[PDB]
Amino acid sequence: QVQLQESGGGLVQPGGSLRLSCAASGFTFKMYAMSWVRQAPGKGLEWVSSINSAGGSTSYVDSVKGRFTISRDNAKNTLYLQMNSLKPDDTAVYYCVQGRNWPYDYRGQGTQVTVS
Amino acid sequence: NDDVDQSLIIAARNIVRRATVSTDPLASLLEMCHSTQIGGIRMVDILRQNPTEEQAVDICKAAMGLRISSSFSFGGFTFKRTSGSSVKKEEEVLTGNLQTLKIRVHEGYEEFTMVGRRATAILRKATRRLIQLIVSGRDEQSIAEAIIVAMVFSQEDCMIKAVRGDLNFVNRANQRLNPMHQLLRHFQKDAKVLFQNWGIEPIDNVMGMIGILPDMTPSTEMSLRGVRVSKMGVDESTERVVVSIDRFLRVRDQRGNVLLSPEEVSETQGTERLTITYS
Repeated sequence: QVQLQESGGGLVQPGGSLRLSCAASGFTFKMYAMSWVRQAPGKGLEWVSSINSAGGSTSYVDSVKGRFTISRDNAKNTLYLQMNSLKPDDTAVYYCVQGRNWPYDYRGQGTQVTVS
Repeated sequence: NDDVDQSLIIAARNIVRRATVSTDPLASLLEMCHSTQIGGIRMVDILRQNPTEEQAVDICKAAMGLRISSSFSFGGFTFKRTSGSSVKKEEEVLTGNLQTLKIRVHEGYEEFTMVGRRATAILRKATRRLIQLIVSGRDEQSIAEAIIVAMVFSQEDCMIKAVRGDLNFVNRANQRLNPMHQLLRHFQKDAKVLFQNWGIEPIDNVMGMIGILPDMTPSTEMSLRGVRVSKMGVDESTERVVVSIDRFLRVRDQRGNVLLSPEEVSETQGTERLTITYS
């Protein structure tokens, strides 16, 4: 009954911002590292960002470093991705996944992001 | 302070790349370290007090006469030796395109941790033979990248034999890359032949591990020979040592092993949060 559900995508302009949410359920959220991955047009699943259980240590793919911030609210079983200074190449379906190591057994349905 | 660290890396990568296109890259690099500011502070002042270990940053630190990690970088991965020694023997080999190649081969067992920004692995090898690679990573491409590096580093003849054209890769100054980086660049471009000819084997499905097939899909039943993916993650301090650096930004330890060069500096970077002013 692990369930991941992404929220917050949309159609936005370069320079804009969005905040993705992922509500988790069916597991003790506080005890798992969590990650964001994405599938851009034409490509496979690419890792974006990871965050450890406590929330203190984070990791980003170079192409989003300094623009995106991953965070989590363990009280509310929620993972976030603040996407600032959006670029056309950030266009992708963004997915929440359990853990930080591939292959990911548990992935949400995705939330579409289109920067145009 | 992570904003400083990340701005430092971006500035250092840009400087190393620009200094590579000059008749005296070391001199150019040092001038650019002295002329660059980050958030309104001279880069030299930051380098002298900042603990970041990243390839471009450590090239700049070496240029300034400062200690860096004793580990060497290959394919972007920091290799920490945990067994065996550094002694090597030259051998001329013949690629799958009938091009000769002079490589330096260590004889005997060695063991390394490979630490990359998006994958970590344990590598066990013998003379021109991969014994075991256990790798964890953030996504499929990141694990594939670690596997490619480890097959090249193994120096196995299967890998030499999978080369399918001439090897004429260069750096940003159009200077030819050394043999192992020739091999690395070739397979980084396309690893299909290498993966298809490497070999597969049946696996014991054990908890936290999974096989990985030549098309880079996970498999409970088979895997590239000697290779396994860790789903739970490979575990992983810094020994800082005095180093030298030559005119072309090759950094060497006291025994003369090359630790870093411009070819080990990532071609990508983040976005700075502190303003970088060059020259």
